[PDB]
This record gives sequence, structure tokens and C-alpha cells, in this order.
Amino acid sequence: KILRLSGKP
Amino acid sequence: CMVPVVFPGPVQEGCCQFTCELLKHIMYQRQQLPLPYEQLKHFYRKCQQALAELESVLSHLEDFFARTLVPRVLILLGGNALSPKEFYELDLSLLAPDQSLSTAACLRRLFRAIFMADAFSELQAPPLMGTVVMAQGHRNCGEDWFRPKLNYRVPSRGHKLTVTLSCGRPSIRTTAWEDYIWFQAPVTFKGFRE
Amino acid sequence: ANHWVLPAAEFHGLWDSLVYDVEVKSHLLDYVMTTLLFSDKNVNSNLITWNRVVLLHGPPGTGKTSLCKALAQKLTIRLSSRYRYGQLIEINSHSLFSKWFSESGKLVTKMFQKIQDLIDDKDALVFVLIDQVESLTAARNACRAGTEPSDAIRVVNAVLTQIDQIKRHSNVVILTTSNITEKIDVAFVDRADIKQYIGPPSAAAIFKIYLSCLEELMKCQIIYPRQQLLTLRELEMIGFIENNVSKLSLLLNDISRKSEGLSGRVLRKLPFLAHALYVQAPTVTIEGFLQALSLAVDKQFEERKKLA
Amino acid sequence: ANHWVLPAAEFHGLWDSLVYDVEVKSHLLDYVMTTLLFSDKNVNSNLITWNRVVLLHGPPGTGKTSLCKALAQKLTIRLSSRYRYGQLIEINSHSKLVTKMFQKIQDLIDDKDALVFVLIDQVESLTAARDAIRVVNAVLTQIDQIKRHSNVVILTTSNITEKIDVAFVDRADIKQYIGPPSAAAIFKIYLSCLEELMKCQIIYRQQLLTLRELEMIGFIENNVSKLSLLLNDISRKSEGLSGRVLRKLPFLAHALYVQAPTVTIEGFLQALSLAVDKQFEE
Amino acid sequence: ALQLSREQGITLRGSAEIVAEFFSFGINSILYQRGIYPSETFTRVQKYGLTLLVTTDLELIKYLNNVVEQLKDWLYKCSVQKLVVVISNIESGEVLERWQFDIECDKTAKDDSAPREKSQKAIQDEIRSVIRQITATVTFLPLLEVSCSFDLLIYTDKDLVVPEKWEESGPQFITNSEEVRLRSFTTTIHKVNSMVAYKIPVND
Ligand SMILES: Nc1ncnc2c1ncn2[C@@H]1O[C@H](COP(=O)(O)OP(=O)(O)OP(O)(O)=S)[C@@H](O)[C@H]1O
Repeated sequence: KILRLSGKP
Repeated sequence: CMVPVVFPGPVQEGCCQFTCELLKHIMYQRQQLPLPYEQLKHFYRKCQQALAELESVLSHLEDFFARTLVPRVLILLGGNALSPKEFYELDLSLLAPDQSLSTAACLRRLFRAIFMADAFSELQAPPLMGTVVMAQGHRNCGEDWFRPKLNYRVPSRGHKLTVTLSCGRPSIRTTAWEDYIWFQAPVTFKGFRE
Repeated sequence: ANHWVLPAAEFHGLWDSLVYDVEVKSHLLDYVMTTLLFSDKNVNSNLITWNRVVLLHGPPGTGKTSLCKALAQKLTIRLSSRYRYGQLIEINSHSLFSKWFSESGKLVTKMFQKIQDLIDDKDALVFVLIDQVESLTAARNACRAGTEPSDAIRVVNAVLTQIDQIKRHSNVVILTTSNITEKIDVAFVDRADIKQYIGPPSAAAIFKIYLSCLEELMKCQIIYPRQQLLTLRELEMIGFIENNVSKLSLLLNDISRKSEGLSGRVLRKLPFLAHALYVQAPTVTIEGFLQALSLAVDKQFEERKKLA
Repeated sequence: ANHWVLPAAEFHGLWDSLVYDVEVKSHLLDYVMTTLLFSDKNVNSNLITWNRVVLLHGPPGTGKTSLCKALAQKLTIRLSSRYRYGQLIEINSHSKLVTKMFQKIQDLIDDKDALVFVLIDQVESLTAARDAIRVVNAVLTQIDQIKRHSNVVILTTSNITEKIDVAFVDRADIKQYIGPPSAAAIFKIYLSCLEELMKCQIIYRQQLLTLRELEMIGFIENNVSKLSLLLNDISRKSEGLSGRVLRKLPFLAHALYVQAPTVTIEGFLQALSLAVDKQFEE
Repeated sequence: ALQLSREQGITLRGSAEIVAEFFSFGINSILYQRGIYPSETFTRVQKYGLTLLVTTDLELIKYLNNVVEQLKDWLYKCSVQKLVVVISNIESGEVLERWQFDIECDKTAKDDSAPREKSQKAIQDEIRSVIRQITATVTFLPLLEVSCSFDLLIYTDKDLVVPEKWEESGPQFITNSEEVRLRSFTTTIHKVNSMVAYKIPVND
């Protein structure tokens, strides 16, 4: 469902 | 279809950049240029020369609006001056030279409207075509770069969209316009692509 | 595409049903006989123009289909010492193609899969048939837009590579028929280790086929009273001398002579019209059927003249 | 897309191995023997008619590419002086390879004693089975752009007769057409066949009295030398064959009259005589 | 004198491919235009018979490639149904922008082996509609008075097929945000509705 990974700075 | 625009506040130089960004927006949304002119600032033969065509257009437009007022602006695609492949009308009739709001606010309001005006709904990718812009001007404003068309008439076919305004002013005359006369862009814009 | 087993009752009498003068039948026969025999003589290939591909060409309706089939049959029996049985696969090029690319996929997979994996049968001898070479030149490169070839030729020549692949075996017999000699694929009619012309079946063959058809009338009792026919060899030994016994065969000879270049099809058709147009009776005893045959051949020639 | 060093022994001797009808050995020498003459001093190019592009055409596989190769050979042979070595290249229509290929060719050009050669098979057959288009035009531009290098030699091979487009060979400056190979080369191809056959008693022996062997023996028409005359017989009207049909012939002969696991060669010989007799009754 | 239609057809997985690169380039352009990332550092390519904004952030390049293929997968199994890109502030991280893409797939694609009548022309021009539309949308999105960052939300109905590095998270609404819908577009297998939510301005 609501699934995230690392958004780079 | 037909779409006006609702503003609470009046203007003066707003009209200028209104037409500017509208023209730009359009020429993009008809594929004539690969990217919006606001972002074409990259990449500095047909490309730069046509873009400079467009820039001269824009500049003299600003000149013209600075000189006098405009009731109506015309932008053509193909055809000729007296008949388009398609066209867009931009009403400024409802404006006089007031405002403390930001010009950008009117821009984004009107463009959000355009989006909600649902225009440019044609899956049919048109080919690369020719473009001319026109508008009315003072009877005697001594305009130079443009040129009048004393026999001109609005053609009545391929009415893509007349963008119309409303600044919330009660009721104005029409004689203040009956003296004015269409001028024409001296050089046809061409829209390229690769 | 269809699937034949080697000798079955379909193809009995199939060889001798067809006749050709110089017995170039034999030429083709021992030709392919040696063609296969090479791989068993331990021979290389590239230094010498040869493959296992067969092409016949000439006037259409000349048994060429039947001819190659009976050829395969005779070869089969002549190679009992080398293979038990085998397959003959009708590759109806017409039935080959289909619209989209996944259809070409199912095409190549099912058909050439069957072909290949049958060729693996080292006790089966392989025979392949291509009824319409013209249908493999169906994309003969001559156009600025040869009907969007980026799906067609890529498989057609793939077929050729398939052909290549399969001719990479030893036990493969590829047969090809045209029914036209004018326009044929480049680089495939170049792969022409057989350019086999067939012509109008001339007299002696016509005579033998007459004999066969007549005795098939007789056996089947169409000709109710049986009589005695002869061979042109036998007729020549007695010197065509008109007795009251060899006369009928002399008449048959003359009919054959005057019956040149119609077709194998027209010939083995003849008896039918002979019985229908002019006889038009259930019994023909003899020399009425014969003159009827005469008039029928006459009708065929007149009408070739009448096709304007 | 292969490599060759000059005279190194890969094709050492291929030179005389292709005797042709109409002196083209000593003739075609002139081509490069004078091409490099003119290529040295940068003559009035605009004026004076030269390129560096060998080109013939004819029945395919007629020792054409082979003569190109043995030609590079003999060119170094005659002219190791102007070139203490050199580099031959197979440029294959089978096809990026082109970019680094012509880069390597630049490397070859880098040296004054590197007799560069540009060998391309079936040069116009590029338009036979037609996204190799950039391959086409890259090879084209490289051709027209590395011509000015004096050690460059362009070995083009038509493999198509007179069906050549503009970009390639109307560009040429020296051409030639040659028909079927001589009785000699016909004999050599027969020899290839008869060696393949005497490989396993296929036709069974008498070693093949080759052409120079025919010459050294002073024409002692005997057990095997009869080949010659029958050769000439099987070369009498053989003028008009194709290499395909050439090598096809012994096959067909063995098909007609042998019908056997093997015959003594002489039967096969008269058989192929009669087979070619058929083939030019046509 | 003839021609011929040769219609190729469409596949579950082909739809997945094309719509995957759809989102690829669309995300590229969105995050290009509003100022989310360094614009100057990017460039253009030719795709969809038009010109497209493409990044060079190897980090985000590989990241979004992973996302693209993973979505290709989940389309090939109709797994996901929402695709959102939530843009927020840097430090206070307040959400300003939220591009919601609501996804429809074809369950029957299990049995829908035979193709469906629809052209590369049609799909292509309709995605061109999408792209040009989104581009235009910048003309009214209230400009970012600051710099921003973003996070990537989706919604696959399955809590089942989850690969390793992906973690469950929250809805991330906005308190005062207008939502405005863009044109729709489909594959007859996958459709994607699109609508951007964005923080309602404080002052008019
Ligand atoms: N030389 C022949 N001898 C006897 N019968 C023949 C001969 N040639 C043809 N026929 C017969 O006439 C018919 C010819 O059959 P086909 O094989 O179709 O002819 P064809 O040469 O193959 O023409 P196509 O184009 O291949 S169908 C068959 O019924 C054969 O039995």
C-alpha cells in the first residue's frame, strides 16, 4: 500500500 | 466552447504580460516549440532563428501595449490573415488603465481557469505550422513595427477558443473602441520541432 | 501444413501414373539417390555446389505436385536399406503466414519444431514439399514499400535459414514446385542445385497413359467388352503393320501423335470427356470410344484456339 | 571484418593461383603501381584522374576478392621499398564495428611504410537485403575522407554487375570487367572437386596433374595427362559457366552416369564432358 | 498499388512498459519545472514524438529506474492502484504539492491473451496530451517561495507482494489544499486518472 523508499537530498 | 475570465481587480501593464504568457503558453500547447518559452532559456539553425523571431514579436508587443490599449488580440495558426487553420481570440475590451494585487496573481488565476477551461483537448498532434499574432490599436497611434489591415475581419471558422475577461467593472461604452483598427504582425512566426 | 506417412495406399501406382520421355524421372531419382549417398561417402560440401534442394518448373497442371510426391515415394522404397519410414510435410506457405508477429512466432515454433524434431529421427528419411515457390518469393524485393517487410521477409528468409538449418542435416529432401518459370525469388532459385524443367508430355508417354486409362475403363468395366492393347515398342517391332488385331493400338498411337502438348491434366482428363460429350451412352464397346476420344482431343485443341 | 599482414604466409602464393583470360595480372599491377606513384606527390587531384579504388564485377566468386588479396600480396612484393610493411582488412557486409574499424585503419595509415589496403566484399550488395544505414554512410564518409592518405589503397569488390548506385562506384576512376575464368582456372576448380572426391575414394587413384604439372611434363599425353585435352574438351565450350554452375557440374556428372558408389575417374570425366555438353546445348 | 494495415496488438506487459516510461518522463519533467531540483543540471531527449526533460542525478536515476521496473512488475500483476508524488518543505517539511495518479489495470489480462484494438499512435498521442497538460499546469501552480523536497507514495492493495526495502507509511494529506484534475488516459488495460493537490494560498 503506502510504501516508501529513500529520497536523496 | 467559450470561456471568459473573472477578475475582482482592474489593471494597466498587466494586459501586456497577459498576452505575452498566453501567446507563449499557446504556441507550446500547439507543439510549435519543443518547450515553453519560459524554459527555453537553455540551448541558447531553425531553433534559435525561430526563437528570435518570437522574441522580436514579444518585444514589439510590449512596445505596442505600452503605446496604447487593446480590446482584442488575435493569434493565428496557418491559413492566412483572413482565414486560419485555427485561431485564438484574447479579449482585452473590458479594461481601462488601481490594482494593488500582483500581476502574477492574475496570470495564475487566469491560467488555472484556462486549465479548467479544459482547452487544448486535441489528441490530434498538429503538424509544424505557421503563426501570426494580431490585435487592435489606436486609430492614430503612429505604430511602426506592426501594420494595420483596414479591410480585416475576424474569420469565423476553426474557433478553437476566444479567451475573454471580466475585471468586475460595471458597464463601459463601445465607441471607445470603434475608432481602433487591427494591426498585424509584420512577420509570420514559424514553429519548429525535431 | 499437413502430415504424410511414407508408403500408404494413397501413393500406390502413384509413380507409374506419370510418365516422362527421357525418363528424366530417373535423372532426378538417382540424382537424389546420390545426393544422400554423398554424406555416407564422407564428403565435404562447400568446395562443390550441391545441396539437398529440388526445384521443378514448367507449364502448370503438369503433375509437378503429384510428380514430386511420387518421387518421394519411390525414393522411400529405394532407401529401405537406409531408413525405415519418414515424413512428408505439406508446407502450404499460404497457410504459413498470419497477421501479427506472435502469429509468426506460433508459426515458426509449431511448424519448424515439428519439422526439425522429425528430422532427428535417424531411421526416418525426411521429405519436404513447397508447392508454391512463388509464395516464397511473395516478397520479391522490387518495391520502395514492399508491403511493410519488417514482419514478412524476416521470417521468409528465416524459413530459408530454417531450410538452411534443416539442410544442415543429411537425411533431408526439399522439394519445390512453381507452375511458373518467369518470376522466382532471387537467392533461392539461386539455391538451385536442381533447376528441373518439365515439358509437354510427348507421344510415347501419351500412348502409355492412354493404355492405362483404357485398361482402367476396362477393369472398371466402363469399356464392357475387354480387348487387347499394345505398346509402341511392340507396335514398332511389328513395324506398325496394319493387321486386324494391332489396328486399335495403331489408332491410339496416331491419337497420341496428333495429341501433343495439351497437359498431363488434359490427357488423363480426356477419357472423361470422351465418354461424356460424344459417347454420352453407358457403353462404348470400342472404336466408338476411340473416335470419341479423337473428337474430344479435337475439341481441346479447337478451344485452346478459341480462348482467343 | 578481419586482418592480414602483407606478405606473411597466410595467402603466400595465391598470386599466380588465379590465371585470368585477358594479362590482367601484369595489367592490374599498373593500377596500384601507378596509383602509389601519384599518391606519393599529391598531384593535381582536381585535375588529374586518380582514386585508389580497385573495382571489378562479374560472376561472383571468380577469384575477385581473392585477386584483391593476392594483389595486396604482390604489391608489397613489388614494392616493399615504399612500404616496409602494410595492413590488409576484411570489411564485411555482414554487420559499432565500423567506427573502431576505420580507427584501426587510421592506425594503419599512421606509417609511411604501412601499405594500407581497404578490402570490402560485395560493396554494393549493401542494398541487397534492404538499421545498418549509419554503417553504410560511415563507411562511405571514411572512404571519401581517408583517400588523401598516401599509403591508403581501397580494394572494393562489386559482387554485383552494373547494378551499383551513386555513392560507391561512379566515384571510381579505374574499373574492369572479366568474364568466365580460363581453361586453367576451370581446371583448378575441377581439381578442388577431384581432391574432395579422392578424399575418401568417392571417385576412385591418379593424383591431379595440375596446370604447371601439365606444363613441366612437356605434354606427355599419357595415363592421366589426357585430362588436359578432355579438360580442354570440358573447357572447349565451358566459356559461359558460373562458379556456382562450375562446381555444380561434377556433382551433376556423378548424378547422371555414375549412379554408383564410385567409378574410375575416366568414366566420370567423359561423363562430365557429356554433362557440360547438355549444359551448353541449353 | 496497395497498402495494408498491420496492427500489432497490445499486451499486459507492453502496457506496463509504456506507462512505466510514461511516469518516468512525467516525474522527470514535474520535478524539473516547479524548481524541486537543479533545473540547469538536466537536459532533453526525444520521446513520444516530442521533447522531454531528463535528469542526470545518478542517485535519482537508479532510484526511479528501480521504481519503473517495479511498477512494470506490479502492472504485469495489476498490483498497484495509486501513484502519488508528495512534495514538501525542506526542514519544516510541510506538504505543498501532491500529484495523485490513480491506477486501473486489467485483471482479465489473465485470460485476455488476445490483443486489443488500440494503436501506438493513439496511446502515444494521448500520453502527449498528458505531458503537454502537466507542462501547462505550471502556469498556475502557486510558485514555491522556498526550495522543496519530495517523497514517493503509492497504494498497492496487496500488503502481500512487498519486496524488501519498501516500508509501510502514512496517508500524508494536506489541510488547506485545492485539488484539480487533469485529463485521463488509458490502455484499455491500464487507465490512470490524475489530479494535483496543492496547499491553498494563505493570502489572495
Ligand atoms: N505426366 C503426367 N502423367 C500422368 N498424369 C499426369 C501427368 N502430369 C499430370 N498428370 C495428372 O494431371 C493432374 C496434375 O496434377 P498437379 O500435380 O496439380 O499438376 P501440377 O503440375 O502439380 O500443377 P500444380 O500447379 O502443381 S497444381 C493429376 O491428376 C495427375 O495425375
